[PDB]
Amino acid sequence: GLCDRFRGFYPVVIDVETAGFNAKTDALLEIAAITLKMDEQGWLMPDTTLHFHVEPFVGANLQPEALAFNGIDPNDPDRGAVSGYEALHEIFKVVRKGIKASGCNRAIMVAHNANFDHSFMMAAAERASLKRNPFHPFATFDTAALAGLALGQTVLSKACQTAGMDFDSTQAHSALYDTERTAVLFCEIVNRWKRLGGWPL
Amino acid sequence: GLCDRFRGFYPVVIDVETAGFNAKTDALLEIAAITLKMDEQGWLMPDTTLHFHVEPFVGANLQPEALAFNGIDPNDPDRGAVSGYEALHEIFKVVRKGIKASGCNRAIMVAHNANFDHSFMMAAAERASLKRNPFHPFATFDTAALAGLALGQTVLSKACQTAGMDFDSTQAHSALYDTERTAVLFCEIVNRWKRLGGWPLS
Ligand SMILES: [Co+2]
Ligand SMILES: [Co+2]
Ligand SMILES: [Mg+2]
Ligand SMILES: [Mg+2]
Ligand SMILES: [Mg+2]
Ligand SMILES: [Mg+2]
Repeated sequence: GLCDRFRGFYPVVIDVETAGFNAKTDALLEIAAITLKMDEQGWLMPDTTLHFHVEPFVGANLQPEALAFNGIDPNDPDRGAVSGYEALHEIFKVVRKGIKASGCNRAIMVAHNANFDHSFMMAAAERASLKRNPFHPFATFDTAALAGLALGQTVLSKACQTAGMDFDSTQAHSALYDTERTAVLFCEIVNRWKRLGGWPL
Repeated sequence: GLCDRFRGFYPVVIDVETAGFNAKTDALLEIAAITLKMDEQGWLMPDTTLHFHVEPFVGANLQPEALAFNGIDPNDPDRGAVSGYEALHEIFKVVRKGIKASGCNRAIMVAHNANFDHSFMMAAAERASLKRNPFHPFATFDTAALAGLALGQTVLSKACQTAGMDFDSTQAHSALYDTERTAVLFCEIVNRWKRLGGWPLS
């Protein structure tokens, strides 16, 4: 059902934390993923949540400004960080399952300013030499653009507030929280479209 | 209220043709830009159209498979190609005009699988060392995502047909034609949201 809605695409919400803006050279530090489901009523809602702290890859650059921004101490002994390979492999495992079960044929990343998270995910996958990536190699569902249309807002915090959702700046910029808000935001935009009779055609 | 609609963003539709998928190493070959306007009743439609054939930058890589796809012959001196600098500077001049004329703050690129065209534009701007870029450095309005939501389709041709638009595959893959269809597609998605009472919010 989730797969008739988006021509076979299985939407998965993704947020990453990084040690910079350069996907090829800057450390991936954290990643959360939230799969979605469609109920009998045809409404969209979050399904499964995965979250991993990621160890900076060997040779990775780290910008203090980024660390200052996300508050991540890449040296905290009990971060419980895993390898980029480990995080993506575990996420890909869940995504692949959710795909076959719903009739989808490929995953698509839902993310806020999606090019960012997509570039980092693809770079991490490259690093680890992962051959089986369930995510579309270039297409994404950018919630910034989607909110621009739906809410006249492109900033995540502002978009959520405008959508009637709660948003907590003190929790903001953490992978789990941002992913969850982005997931709720995406479901709301889709549900609102259906609500107003935009869907089905 | 064009810049009331998108928190100050001035949406400009862009399509590029290239000699490959690598924005840093593959030649930019063509670029077309379509600005938008809003009428007094709040409806969105295309405004100004610009189009440039672009000369492959010095050292640029050319993928035959790309040239096979877009039918571009980078060697035909009849093509009338200009430098990447020339194309962007001319486009930027028109965009910069439109912004400070509608109370806008910045331009935002509208494009189909926008990350692609945005990467190529930014790469071209950087090679030419352009210092005044009116386009937002990372935000875009991807019509693939927007059509996914509005039409349940992510492929340009399919999204257009589903939207009720005419689409002609024999004209597809030309910068001018693709940009125009993309502009019409984007306007229709925005206008349809308004028609359905999705906008304004109150
Ligand atoms: Co990594
Ligand atoms: Co160039
Ligand atoms: Mg983020
Ligand atoms: Mg964050
Ligand atoms: Mg294109
Ligand atoms: Mg084209």
